[PDB]
Amino acid sequence: LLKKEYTGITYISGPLLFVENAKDLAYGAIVDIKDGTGRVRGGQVIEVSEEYAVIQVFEETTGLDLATTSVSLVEDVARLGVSKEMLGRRFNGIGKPIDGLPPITPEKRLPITGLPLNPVARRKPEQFIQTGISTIDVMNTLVRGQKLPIFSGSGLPANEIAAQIARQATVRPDLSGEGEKEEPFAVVFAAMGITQRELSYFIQEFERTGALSRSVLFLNKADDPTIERILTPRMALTVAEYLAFEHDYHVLVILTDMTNYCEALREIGAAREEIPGRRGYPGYMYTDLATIYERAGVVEGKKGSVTQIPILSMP
Amino acid sequence: ANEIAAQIARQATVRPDLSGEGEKEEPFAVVFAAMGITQRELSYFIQEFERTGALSRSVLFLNKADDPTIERILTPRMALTVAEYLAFEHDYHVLVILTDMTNYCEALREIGAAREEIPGRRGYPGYMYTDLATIYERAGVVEGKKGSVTQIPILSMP
Amino acid sequence: KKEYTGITYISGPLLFVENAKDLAYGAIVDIKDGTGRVRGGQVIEVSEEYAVIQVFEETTGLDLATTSVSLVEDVARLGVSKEMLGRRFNGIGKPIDGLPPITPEKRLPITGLPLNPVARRKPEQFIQTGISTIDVMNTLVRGQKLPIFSGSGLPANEIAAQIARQATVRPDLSGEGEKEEPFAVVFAAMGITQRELSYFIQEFERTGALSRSVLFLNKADDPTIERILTPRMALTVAEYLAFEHDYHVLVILTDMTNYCEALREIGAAREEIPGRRGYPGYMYTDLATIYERAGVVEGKKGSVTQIPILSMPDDDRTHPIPDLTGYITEGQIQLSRELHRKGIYPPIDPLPSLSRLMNNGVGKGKTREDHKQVSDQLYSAYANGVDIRKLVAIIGEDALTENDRRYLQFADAFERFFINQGQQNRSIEESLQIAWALLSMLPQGELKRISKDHIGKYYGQKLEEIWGAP
Amino acid sequence: MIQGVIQKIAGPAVIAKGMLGARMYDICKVGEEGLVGEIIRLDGDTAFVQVYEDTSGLKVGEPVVSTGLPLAVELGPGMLNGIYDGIQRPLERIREKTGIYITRGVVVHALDREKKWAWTPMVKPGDEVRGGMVLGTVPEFGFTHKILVPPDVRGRVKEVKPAGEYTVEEPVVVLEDGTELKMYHTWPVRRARPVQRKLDPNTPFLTGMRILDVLFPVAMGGTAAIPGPFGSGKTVTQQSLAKWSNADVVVYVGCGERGNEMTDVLVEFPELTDPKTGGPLMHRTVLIANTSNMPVAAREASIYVGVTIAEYFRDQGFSVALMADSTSRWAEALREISSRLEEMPAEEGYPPYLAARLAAFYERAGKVITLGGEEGAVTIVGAVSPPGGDMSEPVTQSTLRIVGAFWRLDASLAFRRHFPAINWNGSYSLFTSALDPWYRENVAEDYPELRDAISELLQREAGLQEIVQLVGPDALQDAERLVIEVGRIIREDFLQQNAYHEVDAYCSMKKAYGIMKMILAFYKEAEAAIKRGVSIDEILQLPVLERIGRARYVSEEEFPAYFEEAMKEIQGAFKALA
Amino acid sequence: PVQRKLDPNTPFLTGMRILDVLFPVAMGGTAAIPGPFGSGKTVTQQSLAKWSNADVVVYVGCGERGNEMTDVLVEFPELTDPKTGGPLMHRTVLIANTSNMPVAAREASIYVGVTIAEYFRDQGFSVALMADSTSRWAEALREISSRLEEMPAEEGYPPYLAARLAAFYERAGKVITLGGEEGAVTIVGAVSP
Amino acid sequence: PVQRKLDPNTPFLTGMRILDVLFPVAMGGTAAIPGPFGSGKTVTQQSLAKWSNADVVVYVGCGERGNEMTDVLVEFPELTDPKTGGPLMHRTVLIANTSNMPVAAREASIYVGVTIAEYFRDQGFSVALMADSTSRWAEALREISSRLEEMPAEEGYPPYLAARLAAFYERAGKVITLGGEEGAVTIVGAVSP
Amino acid sequence: RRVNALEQVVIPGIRAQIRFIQQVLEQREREDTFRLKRIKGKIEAREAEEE
Ligand SMILES: Nc1ncnc2c1ncn2[C@@H]1O[C@H](COP(=O)(O)OP(=O)(O)O)[C@@H](O)[C@H]1O
Ligand SMILES: Nc1ncnc2c1ncn2[C@@H]1O[C@H](COP(=O)(O)OP(=O)(O)O)[C@@H](O)[C@H]1O
Ligand SMILES: Nc1ncnc2c1ncn2[C@@H]1O[C@H](COP(=O)(O)OP(=O)(O)O)[C@@H](O)[C@H]1O
Ligand SMILES: [Mg+2]
Ligand SMILES: [Mg+2]
Ligand SMILES: [Mg+2]
Repeated sequence: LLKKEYTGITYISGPLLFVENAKDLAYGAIVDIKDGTGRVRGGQVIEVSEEYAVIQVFEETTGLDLATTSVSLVEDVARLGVSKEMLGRRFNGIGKPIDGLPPITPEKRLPITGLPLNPVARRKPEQFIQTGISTIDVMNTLVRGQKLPIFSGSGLPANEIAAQIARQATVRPDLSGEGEKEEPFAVVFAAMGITQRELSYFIQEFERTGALSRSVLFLNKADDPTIERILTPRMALTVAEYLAFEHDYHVLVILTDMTNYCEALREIGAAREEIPGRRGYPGYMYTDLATIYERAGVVEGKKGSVTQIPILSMP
Repeated sequence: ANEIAAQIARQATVRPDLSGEGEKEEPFAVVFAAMGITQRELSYFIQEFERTGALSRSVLFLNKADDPTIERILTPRMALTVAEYLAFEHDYHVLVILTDMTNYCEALREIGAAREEIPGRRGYPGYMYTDLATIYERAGVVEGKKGSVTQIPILSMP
Repeated sequence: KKEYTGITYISGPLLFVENAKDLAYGAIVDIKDGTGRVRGGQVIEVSEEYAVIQVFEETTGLDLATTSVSLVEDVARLGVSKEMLGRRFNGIGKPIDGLPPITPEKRLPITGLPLNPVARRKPEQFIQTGISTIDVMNTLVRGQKLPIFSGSGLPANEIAAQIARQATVRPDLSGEGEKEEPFAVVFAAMGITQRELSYFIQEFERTGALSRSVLFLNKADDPTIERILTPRMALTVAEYLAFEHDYHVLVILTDMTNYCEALREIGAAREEIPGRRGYPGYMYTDLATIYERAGVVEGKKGSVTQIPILSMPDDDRTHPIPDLTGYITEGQIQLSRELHRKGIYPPIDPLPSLSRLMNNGVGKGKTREDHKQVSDQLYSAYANGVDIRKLVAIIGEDALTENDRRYLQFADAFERFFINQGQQNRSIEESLQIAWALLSMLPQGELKRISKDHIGKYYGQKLEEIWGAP
Repeated sequence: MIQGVIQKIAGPAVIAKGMLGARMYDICKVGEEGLVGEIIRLDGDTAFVQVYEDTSGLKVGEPVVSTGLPLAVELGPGMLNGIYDGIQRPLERIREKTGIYITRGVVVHALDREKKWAWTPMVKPGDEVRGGMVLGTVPEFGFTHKILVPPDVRGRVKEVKPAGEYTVEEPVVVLEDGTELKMYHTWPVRRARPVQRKLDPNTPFLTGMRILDVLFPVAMGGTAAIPGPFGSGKTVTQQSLAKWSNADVVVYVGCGERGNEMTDVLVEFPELTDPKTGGPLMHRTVLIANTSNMPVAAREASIYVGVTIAEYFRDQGFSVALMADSTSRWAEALREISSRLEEMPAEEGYPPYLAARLAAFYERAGKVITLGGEEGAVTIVGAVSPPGGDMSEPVTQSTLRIVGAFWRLDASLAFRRHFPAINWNGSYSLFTSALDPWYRENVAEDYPELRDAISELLQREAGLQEIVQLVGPDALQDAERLVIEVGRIIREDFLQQNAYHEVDAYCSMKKAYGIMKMILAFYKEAEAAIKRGVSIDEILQLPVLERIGRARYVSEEEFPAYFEEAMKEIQGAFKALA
Repeated sequence: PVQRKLDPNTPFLTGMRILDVLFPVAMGGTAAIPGPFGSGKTVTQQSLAKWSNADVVVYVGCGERGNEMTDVLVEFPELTDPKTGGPLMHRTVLIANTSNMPVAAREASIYVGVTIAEYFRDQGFSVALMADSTSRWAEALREISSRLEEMPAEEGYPPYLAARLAAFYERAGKVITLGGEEGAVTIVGAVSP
Repeated sequence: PVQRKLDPNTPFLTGMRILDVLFPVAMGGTAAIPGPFGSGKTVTQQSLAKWSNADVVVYVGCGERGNEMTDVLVEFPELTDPKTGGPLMHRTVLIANTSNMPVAAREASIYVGVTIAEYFRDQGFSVALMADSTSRWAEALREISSRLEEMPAEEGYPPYLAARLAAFYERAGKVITLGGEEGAVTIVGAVSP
Repeated sequence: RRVNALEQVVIPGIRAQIRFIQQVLEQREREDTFRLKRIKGKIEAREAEEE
């Protein structure tokens, strides 16, 4: 397929840049920005019009100039190439491998924003999960298809609790007489704004348990670009949905410290001069958070399930 | 508040015997201005005025809750124009009741925000003091004339 | 010489003039109208098509047909000389005492260059202000920035006048006696009214303190840009004197709250978005450019010392003007309203006041060797007596021990004699004598913070020296 | 290069036309005086440049020249024993040519261009060089400065200069491509230097301070925050870390402090002595000095320059300690810069990206394997100053989220003249679990359990405070008076240190282990005597209390004899008791 | 349109003791149930749907979870209508617009629900209307006004929010229909501050 | 213009114990009396107009009720001047600009009042000037500033408000007139926060 | 009893009220900043209607 470039840059200020004659850029498309030194940046179209098109850059705009910069189209919708071989791999939130191994061969390319589940196609979650904790299993019991976050403080050990729940989780089919087999279990771990001292703990715990052979890890570090923190949970949820609803896996998704996600969203929103909300946060957080949490559940006629355990620290 | 206003309108009278005049007075004429009123309160007011027999002396200006909002700008002005005309041209004693000035203030804030006016506190336009003053200060008594205007506005504190 | 007549817009304090690209940014201009009256102005923006001028005074008589603009000077400059001692100025360099204008030795920009941090040296000598609560417990060191925090009705102006009247250096206490050193006081009054202006004029001339002082006085009805320019001119004169004639100068700034509000309206008039609580976002840097012009320099015998004065808006110490001042200054002296209402003058409360460079200007070789321990003991004993006084109101006087009653009487006598000095001019020796007389009311051995060597030398004197004449 | 002319002047903001081709965030020289600034916005043929210094006197039409590079530092020989501002201007050389004032538009070089250095080549023609390898060595004070190829340069060596005297400007190695490598190179301050791999923390950063690196230790390559109020010791502890730590090179950063406080640091520091060799402490330290009246851009960029220099010294195989004084004053400059750019505030006036910048600054620390195949580390200690002691301000939460240690100071212990004044109840450390495989191999096998026993003894004293604040201290039972007295002994003889003493200023791990063993040997025997049944006052009078107290001031080389003597003495004294 | 509006004089039996005894609501009245998260607003509105004595129940889920609609779709076909013995789902109309559905459709669902409730009123039935949340409708209005670059009044909401809310609640009441019959509509709206 | 300003050394007697004893004001001094609605600002100012020892009283009704001016017009001709014995209204000048009058005339009333008060100063009298509300002047300035589309201050006021307030208050004081006589003007201004 | 009552009840409520009032005032200031930005944008847009 051919490629098309645009060189009519007219205005650069902060995270935004304007392209003059780009009338054939679709709304929400992914663009590829190249400067005079050959370094390549990414960006997304946030507004398109006859006079110009507005593109925000995924990282800083140092080194760009109006004389040599060019913008190239990549795809009309942000997509992720998924495969059944992603189990046991590690990725940096934007989708590139960071384990040193060769990249994967995608079976399909799915949109990362997803689609809403039809309420008719859903079914009731009814399968009880035994976690091994009395205060949970008796008084706050967890069901396959539930989204049950953990509200934590600063110095409290929420991560140890999450790891213990991941280790000890079982479904107990004998109480309902549902056979003996296990429909395969999987763990999708996404970390946004995590530090090395903490990430090493999860890595060592997964290695000691031996659960790394059936897990997919998306890692976004504190020095990574701020936009890549926004995209991190969406790709993890896309992979989890693909596995659960096309290969009948019972996946368990752990999102760590969504407070970092909310502060990143506040940064991105305040970078575009918008009307703020209750404490400077954007006024549209409810929809943005609903587009992440609502992707879990169970579907009629299918064996797979998605279970979410987000973690957030209360300020 | 509506029950108290209705009771006041029902029971109000002067006492010429205490002042030594010895005159027997005539009942107040009532001008009733409703702004964004609901059916639950409008029906109560109508039934109260029917039971007390004061409809034959009353002029009613009704702007219901499902009516367009911007009409609330005009209603107090016409109600007070009628009250002033009656009191200072035909020597009536006029009692004016305005149901809810909060709805009037919201209707004014809508226009003020549509015109990008400089706001005061809590987003209300800066000229709301003058606009409220052009309504309230139309009451009082006039030298050399028998009539009078009395106002009992009602408003809800948020 | 050259006049620009292309005026195209007048509204409030601003006017636009076309084809004026020859005017430098920040220059001073004269605005002339058809009646012959001449007004001042400052250029605030220069462009290819037009320039923007902020006008002093008012713009009543102006019109687009006959107004003309002429250049005065590209950079605001002040003529400095040693003749300025004994003169008064209106805040922009114009005399108001009726004497002929001075002849300048030099003309210097009013905005000053920063001091090189490798050129400074540590402050090590004190200034005798004549007030016991400042000299003894919160000593002012040559090169320190020690602001005074006051309220609304508190007498800050009287304290400022007393300090300017009584300030002196003590070379006899330093080393073997050293030598005489010149001293001067620079007074800047900003946003004062007519009553305070008359008070200052009478106070400085009724006692002969004018012969060693320079006064910059700015009224409340004067233009605000003059209020902006006043402290920079005061500091320019102070720096010139100190670092070109080896004077020891003392700068008093009468009210920095007026300066901060004036900066606020100036920023608002230039379409700038404010920061915290409506104040400009660059207020910290602007205040730092004023305070950090004081200090002492290696290789130089002169020094500059500052005593800023400000009034807390609603007694809120978290307000931005008191908040940012504490981040640049080296302590504070806080006046108390309760002491003022009890009739005590000056109402200096020793508990929240603090001097951070005190330890460098006390000790043997200067003042007296028992200064620091005496100050610490007085602070602790007063802190005890204050809460004993509140405990008395509930539990009664008879329920106390003997030591608590002695602490209560010590607090009463302290507030009666040490703080309430009135208009007296006390030397450091007299203040230390009174301090040791007050400590003698406490029994020996309870003076924990003082060594036995000084206790065996100074303890025991009775209060009769000041008790016989409070 | 791109050259233009001024079109509009309005405060610090300048609009220059004819600048087509200039890049964003480049450093430009504005006007005939040469004022520096940054390009913040591009629009057609015009560029918006924000000038650092005072702009009064500028005129329309003066030239604007773009250097074509962002904010960067010169890295090479000659940085040790130097004093710099926030943008790496040598203040000492500025003083020589200007006087007591800093005139605007002065031009100086960070590295001296005329000093001769002793070159010694290591590579030979025909060798292939990649980023990070060593080209040669140059002696500098007590160290040997390794000359590194820039990280972005690779090629094959064509010609090498022989050994001799050269300046930093003369090329020493020229590649086959034609690129000439000098003794120095430049690197942007806001971009992290690359490494091969980051290692785990497994070695302690020995501070020499008993409470700090016994109760709340920090590993090598870790991070720590030390908040406190005035008179709380913040400064003495920092300079004590500079004096006594095992770090090779110390970097001191002062962001917008008071002038008279920078005066103390600049005057006192040359007078200190390095305990390793007896030479000046200045021979291994670099200071960045900024006062409140310097331009806000330098104050904001002060810490990035320091961390870049620390990373450069880490890349040579050294161990570097970085001390950032009062990061709150850096946050104030960040707030001012954001206000001048008309950005939306969040929380207490701060820009919404404060936490991102703080995370990006603290994440540069750690122990790594350098590109040259050698290990190195950077340790960051950052001082915080809350406005009123409330740790609920945004900066303190933003710091608490990422640091591995938290040394909370308190002025209440300074009022009692107990130093170091560290609140041991509010402090914490996260490096204890990964450090004990080093402790029980290089200190003693019983060290961790002894430390937990000492911590338990400290905790039990704190649980009896609501007894003593109601009932008089002397009325308590024997079993409680004993733990109160042992808590006082811990507070006065172990958790207290004198930095001005000849031998007490620095304490080793063997000495501290001996003291802790001594105290526990006292405590166990006193407890056993308590069930034996004796007068408690006699225990509080026994001469072994002097052996407890005087163990601090014994020298390092003669400690073990004293320890053995006290070990036999406590047993002999408690056997002599009835 | 209607002929007349009448004063309500008969209770709306909800099946809960505290609501039916202490704070009753009439057959043509309106009620609001504000509360924090996890307080009981949805369980109270589904219990009203299950146990009330209305003839037709219209449920409007403006911007809420998708599992609750599945619960309603599954449980209701098996329950029994209290006053006619048939399945409970035969008298229920569901309008569902979940939280991850398009935002601008939240405004339309409220109007669609109230229009259907008004239509069943004209046939002489007694209709009960439940709105799961009006704060989501307010958020949709806020988002649209933000796109229009209008000046917000308070908290970011458009200044005409109160007029819309008053116009929605005013459609309730007991009326005499154009056909001469008698019908009534009750509106119960949940608020999520 | 005048010849010379003089220091204040003579009290302005008001007739109220707390103001005369605890918080005195001199003959050429200035004072401010702020407070919420219903605290007593107008009654205090009218008592000062009745009982003070000033030779001439000038009253400025800037943007307040008309009944307050009617009370002064009706009751003052019946009272007695304390220091002359004639009718009280013979020494009083009233400037009236009520709330429903045009907005732009509020500033003009203040300036007219202060100019008349200075004119009576030049004849050797001691004049007391009462401003009923200086906040309405600021509100009028804000209303005009809205129509000018200029940049506002902290609460929408124009930035030059403090300069106007300072220029109004500094017109008071005890002076030596151009004819050599002595006069004084004292200003008491109310604030309505 | 009074000491315990004050320490465990009276102070935290006052602290919570202070923390609530501070947030309300900060939100109002932020809204004011947004409005000032919009009016400055309109002012700059006005001058370009006919150059
Ligand atoms: N190890 C120590 N030995 C003796 N004194 C100490 C010690 N540590 C801190 N101090 C005291 O703490 C005080 C605080 O000094 P410094 O750290 O320089 O200023 P600040 O803490 O106010 O920034 C000093 O007066 C010093 O005497
Ligand atoms: N009447 C009730 N009886 C028992 N549990 C209830 C009742 N009302 C509410 N709950 C509990 O409240 C929880 C959720 O309340 P919900 O209706 O979701 O409130 P909201 O919709 O405001 O979040 C349910 O898990 C349920 O157990
Ligand atoms: N000195 C006083 N003696 C008696 N009543 C007073 C006094 N001062 C005020 N009041 C009462 O307080 C009310 C305050 O009204 P007013 O002063 O007219 O309004 P405002 O103070 O809001 O302008 C008056 O109705 C009056 O009855
Ligand atoms: Mg310090
Ligand atoms: Mg719900
Ligand atoms: Mg009044």
